[PDB]
Amino acid sequence: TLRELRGRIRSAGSIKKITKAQELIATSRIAKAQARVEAARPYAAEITNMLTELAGASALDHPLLVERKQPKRAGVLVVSSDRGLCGAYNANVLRRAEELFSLLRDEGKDPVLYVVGRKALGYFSFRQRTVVESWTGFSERPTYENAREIADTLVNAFMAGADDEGDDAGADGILGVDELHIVFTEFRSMLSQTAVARRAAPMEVEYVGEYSFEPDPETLFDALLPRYIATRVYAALLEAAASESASRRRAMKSATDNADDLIKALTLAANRERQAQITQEISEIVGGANAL
Amino acid sequence: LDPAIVGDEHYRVAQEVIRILQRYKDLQDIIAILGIDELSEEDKQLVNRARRIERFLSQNMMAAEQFTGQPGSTVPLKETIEAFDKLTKGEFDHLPEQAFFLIGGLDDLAKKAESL
Amino acid sequence: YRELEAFAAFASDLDAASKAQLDRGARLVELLKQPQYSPLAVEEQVVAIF
Repeated sequence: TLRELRGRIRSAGSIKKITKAQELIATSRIAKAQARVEAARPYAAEITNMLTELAGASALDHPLLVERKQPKRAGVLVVSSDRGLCGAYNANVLRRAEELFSLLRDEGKDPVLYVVGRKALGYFSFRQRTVVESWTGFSERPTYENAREIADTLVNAFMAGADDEGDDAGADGILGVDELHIVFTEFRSMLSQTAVARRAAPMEVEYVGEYSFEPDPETLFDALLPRYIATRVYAALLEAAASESASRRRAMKSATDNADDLIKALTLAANRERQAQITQEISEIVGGANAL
Repeated sequence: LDPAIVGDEHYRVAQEVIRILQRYKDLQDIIAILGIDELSEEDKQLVNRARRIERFLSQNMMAAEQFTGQPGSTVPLKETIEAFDKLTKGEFDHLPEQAFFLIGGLDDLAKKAESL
Repeated sequence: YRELEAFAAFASDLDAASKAQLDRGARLVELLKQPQYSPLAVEEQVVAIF
């Protein structure tokens, strides 16, 4: 036929053009994300220097510093994006999360999870897995408020597991976690992006070898640590978004590249079909003519 | 083929198999260019099921004795329908694909799958 | 200019020379339009293209 071929040709051509256009959208947003990501370095450097200086001359004792003597459970948080067409980004996130769950299953601990993003939320909704709380609608553009509230929630959840012996919640009154994990993606290069999963719930101290405090040193210490946790959490988000966009661009590029060949092949087929119809009609009209 | 002459289970299984194959054929156009990344899991499951079943339709008849040098096999219809119902249920999805090439029955299916 | 609109239809950030060339191309295309029943002499056309 002819109408189907013309429709498919026009369809595929416009698909190719607008795949290139959306690739340009991704390329344009890459610059803005890259410019925005590197603006929080001085604050983190100053806060880390402050914590080093304070912990140098302070006592080393805190619930977030001390470890639970028993392996009850371990929490985890999974991040994702808020739009599709990202390629295997979400697949990579799911594989890393599943492999971390497999590694943790060796100890038999029943873990708990938190999610950010609609895609991972839906995927875990389809599967038989419990969810505590979900956050969505700011992966495109985050702020400090969401990171602060997430850090507050995680800190309170960790603190609520002081005396959870067996199934008893103890004086806490609610079952509390004993370990936390974070899974995200890192921007190694314009083409190098891999998932990184790390553990940062209990602090650890390493002595590398070799001021005055107006308020209480412990007061400064335990006021300080939550700020450091919040800064780490906030720093993760922009990195995740930048890696998401970087992986997003290549999908549209390859889509255009693959879309060209369908146009080529269908044009060839239409040419052959029209040539055949013309030759057969001329043959039949001549055959009708000469026989009489 | 009609339910008045054939058992209801046969009719239902045949209709479901046809529907699955038709759906895969319909999505074959879109999957040809993009692939599986954009496609949702709700269709990835049926894609995997369709691939497994269409690979399971292969068989090794005796007629190839002079080409591949392997004896053929025969299967009663009850075993065929029960095996196809099991496969449509999705119990076998964890098994690898290349285990379904040129196999006679479900017992040989399991033996080949466990052999790899 | 056409090859660059085919690319930058959705562009927000561009090279400065690219933006200038795109603007010049758009201006020239909008200038090239001419209504019907309107013959022109050579001198005004030369002035317009200059």
